[PDB]
Amino acid sequence: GRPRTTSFAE
Amino acid sequence: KVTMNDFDYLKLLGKGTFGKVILVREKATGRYYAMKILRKEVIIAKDEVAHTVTESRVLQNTRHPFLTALKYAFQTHDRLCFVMEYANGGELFFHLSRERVFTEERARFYGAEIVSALEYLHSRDVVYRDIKLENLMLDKDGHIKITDFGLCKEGISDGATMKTFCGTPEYLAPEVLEDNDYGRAVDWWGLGVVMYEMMCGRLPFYNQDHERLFELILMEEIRFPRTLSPEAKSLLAGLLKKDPKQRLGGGPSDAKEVMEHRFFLSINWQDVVQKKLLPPFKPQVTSEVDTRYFDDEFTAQSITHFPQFDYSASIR
Ligand SMILES: CCn1c(C2=C(N)NON2)nc2c(C#CC(C)(C)O)nc(O[C@@H](CCN)c3ccccc3)cc21
Repeated sequence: GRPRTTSFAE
Repeated sequence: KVTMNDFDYLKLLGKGTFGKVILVREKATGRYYAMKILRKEVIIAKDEVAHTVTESRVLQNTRHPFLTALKYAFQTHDRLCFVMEYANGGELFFHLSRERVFTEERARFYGAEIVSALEYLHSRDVVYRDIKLENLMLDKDGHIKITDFGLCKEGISDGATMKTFCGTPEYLAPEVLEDNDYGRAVDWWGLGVVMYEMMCGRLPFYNQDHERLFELILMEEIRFPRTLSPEAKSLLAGLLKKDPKQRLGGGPSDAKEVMEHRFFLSINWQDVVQKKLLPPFKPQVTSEVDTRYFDDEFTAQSITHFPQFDYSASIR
């Protein structure tokens, strides 16, 4: 179980 | 005009840096929905206005069984609110974390519904750009529901390109880690990563240091469990082709390449979109306010105009 990923931009 | 106190606020379903998501009851009908509440202050700060407006606008016209339907978009002086259908099944991220790994059959079922959705979006000249386990939810019946459309680009058809360095680090396609521009094939890479996760029980590449992770994505070869079927291996190899020109679905036929792949030999794609396929796992939710397939981390907790927002499903 990997940690929560967080989306991003620029 | 629609406002905040038209809803009862029941449980926190998710919380992040951008905002929070809450299980709500519509007072006027007594029906249950999920509300995503973003703060304008943070959006303006991070210069994410266009992306946030894009999220509404795309949802306002898309209609597909495996995309989350938007009931209301509205706003206050300081908040942006999305009201969508509550996915009682929660995120694939929750389930895969709890079960560790899915059977190739179960993966094939979810994959087929994600391919259906991606074909639909790409036919509408929309690249989603953020396929991941967190953004793939399940409805009460157990069908896929893609969520969070805040990194979608529009007007992208076969050949067209994009310039925004965006996505999720662990899921970024290798060309996105290069200069200049990339195409819609990035979505199929994204599917590749989730498929790999569903059948192999880990990301194909991982390191908490992005510098190390981005090197792995560009340079490192993917490994497969020995037991994994030859077709499964072939699909992941194709979806995770570092070269997008030779990636499965990266040609002009888009999703037809993926659909015609031998891993989906048993799938009839019109049965998929018509919801005639039986889910392998049916969420065991006992009531409408049931939040078992969400984390205690969130559910235990207590609780200047943007144009092209302010939408309603009853009106348009
Ligand atoms: C809490 C899980 N969740 C749900 C749920 C529904 N619709 N029913 O149950 N959960 N919908 C989400 C939507 C949506 C949507 C639309 C369709 C309006 O575009 N975006 C989410 O984004 C994540 C960030 C990921 N980069 C987020 C997490 C926490 C706080 C703020 C953002 C999470 C979402």
